Amino acid sequence: MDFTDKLIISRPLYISDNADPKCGYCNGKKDSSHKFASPGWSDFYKGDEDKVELQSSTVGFNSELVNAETYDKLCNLGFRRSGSFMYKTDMLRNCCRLYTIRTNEKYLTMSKELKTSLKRFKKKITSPEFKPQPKYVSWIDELCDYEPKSTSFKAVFEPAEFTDEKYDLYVRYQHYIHSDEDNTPSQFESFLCDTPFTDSEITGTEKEWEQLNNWHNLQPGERVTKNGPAHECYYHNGKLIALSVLDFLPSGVSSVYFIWDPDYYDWSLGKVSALRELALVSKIGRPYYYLGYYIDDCPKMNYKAKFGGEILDVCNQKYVPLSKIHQIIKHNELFVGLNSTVASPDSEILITSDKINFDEPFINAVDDIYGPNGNASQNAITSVAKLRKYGINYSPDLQRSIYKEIKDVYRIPNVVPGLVPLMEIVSLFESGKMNELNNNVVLFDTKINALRIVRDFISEKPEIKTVITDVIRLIGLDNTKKAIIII
Ligand SMILES: [Zn+2]
Repeated sequence: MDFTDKLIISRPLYISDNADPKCGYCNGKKDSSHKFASPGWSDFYKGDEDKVELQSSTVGFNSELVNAETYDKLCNLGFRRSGSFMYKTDMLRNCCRLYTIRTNEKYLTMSKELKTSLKRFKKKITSPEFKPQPKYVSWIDELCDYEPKSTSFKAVFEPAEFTDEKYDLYVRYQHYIHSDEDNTPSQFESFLCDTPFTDSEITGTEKEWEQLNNWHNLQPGERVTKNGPAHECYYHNGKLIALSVLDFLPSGVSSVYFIWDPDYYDWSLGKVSALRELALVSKIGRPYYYLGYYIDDCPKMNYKAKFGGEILDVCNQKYVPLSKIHQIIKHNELFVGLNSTVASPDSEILITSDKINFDEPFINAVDDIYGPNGNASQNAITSVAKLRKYGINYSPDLQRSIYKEIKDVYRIPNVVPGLVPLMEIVSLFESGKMNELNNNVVLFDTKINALRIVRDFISEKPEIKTVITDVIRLIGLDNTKKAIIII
């Protein structure tokens, strides 16, 4: 068994509680105009907005082992890792609308602000002896010329490993952004070190890191072999002044976190590091730079739009340029795309089985599907009843409203945007496609205390079949065929 090709995960969890105080983006505080997922839900509560208590809710699973290609797939399904825990919000029920965003130098429109940050950076690290090139095609070539020649500033990629020096910088940065507690060594280790990736992706080789540390001099068409997690340490005269935590993916680079020395506030290291990482993505010849989640009404997350790009529509599993939809998500709405030329949807969009083209006209179909008189809930309730014959232990969500009006952690709601709809899970069973799990999916069976390959899925116990089906809802059938699920 080739553990380098496996996604080893624990059973999924759905965790929900009051957004005041669980949500650190909004603290549970919204105007009525930003409170609900769609106009139809706003209308449902018109004049009664005060009776809803906003919840913050996530779904996900802990990973023991994941490779970079698989984490790339997870990012492009809307997940992010928090240490080893792969999670996403419930976009229908969450207080805040979180969208996965990605960009690149093509989408980037260098603003006066951003140009100033690089101009000041060049000055801080460059000697007057520095002799500029006669011309530069682009800011990237300029950066790649002067930065490696600096004698006072050096950046170094290395394995994503704990050191006391990195931890002390983290506590100083966190105190400064007002996390004066909840910063133990163990919390820093879990969050930014001790990753779930393969040994080769963590440690690499001396030559692989050397190659990555000369990325400034890569020529068009060359690549780097690095995949997996990394730390980029910034040194000013040998002192650690910033730390970027980055995941290298086949499709690009994901920013996990960035910390810097509060004494260096005048260096605008948040903007400079983002630009350096956009240059890096371009130089290593990969297509995307992933800044995590975008929230339109949160300043601490909507700054990511300064770097341009596109937003994931998790219901269609396709990205739409942010410029095309910003106007209709600026009141915290859920967007579900539907091309203007296609019939009104009597159902959640099919994810396992045509595909939306955002370059043709489209509307937001959110209320047709997920609104108070949308079809999703009734389709899901019927599907729960159909899944009983297969030994799937789901329960119908019979409440009129998706919102809490004035807890089993293994129970996922019937309807969650971007999870495989229950109606489609039914189709997988009826067509025989669930039997494709046989000889593929593996369990770490905690009662036996051993790995075993599933050989007859439909004969497994209901508790096991229900867990496997929820993993399929989260990551899809094909990805579950390479999973090891701990049960
Ligand atoms: Zn919130």
